[PDB]
Amino acid sequence: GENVTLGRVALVRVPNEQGLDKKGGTQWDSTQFSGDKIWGESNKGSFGT
Amino acid sequence: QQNELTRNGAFHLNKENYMVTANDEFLLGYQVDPSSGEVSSYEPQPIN
Repeated sequence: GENVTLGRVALVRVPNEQGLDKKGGTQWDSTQFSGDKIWGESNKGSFGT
Repeated sequence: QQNELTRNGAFHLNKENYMVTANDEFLLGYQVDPSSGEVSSYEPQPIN
């Protein structure tokens, strides 16, 4: 009966999503036109849930 | 001053949050205040 939080999922938003470069397997990476990866939680500020 | 006229509206954002075209060419627009009404300054400048 020990209910403990193990972490929380990280959510990444880039200013220019169109500029993300396409890797394989429905994945992307940050590039110089995509901006820098903005690390944030979910449901905070401009991030979704 | 160095601006060119176009018609297509395929715009997007860049890393600096400037509305640009596909070629990373910056759009121009009028400066209006958050409380202003009509155009305040008629000299164009990039939209932020």
